[PDB]
Amino acid sequence: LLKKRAGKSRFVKPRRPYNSEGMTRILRRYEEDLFCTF
Amino acid sequence: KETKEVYEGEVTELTPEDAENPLGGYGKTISHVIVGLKSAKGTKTLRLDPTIYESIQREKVSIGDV
Repeated sequence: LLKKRAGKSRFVKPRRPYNSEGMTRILRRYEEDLFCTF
Repeated sequence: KETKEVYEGEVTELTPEDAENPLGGYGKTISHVIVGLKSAKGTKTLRLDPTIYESIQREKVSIGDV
């Protein structure tokens, strides 16, 4: 088995991390507009 | 020469309404701002953008103001 192992044996990049902590939010979607504040 | 569209008068009400499905981690997610205006021989309530509430709070517009 060792001799057979020696004989026979011897993609899309991920996106950047998005961080938004403690920051306000403006969302302009297709049918409604939103504003999330603190 | 220019043309200007103007809304002006005394503020009658200022109700920043809140959305049907709020998102977590935030407070008072605003969908629109309804503001009532009163002037001479005429009044009209409006339905404004939620972003203009930030400028309303910035310029300290309260009740009874023009």
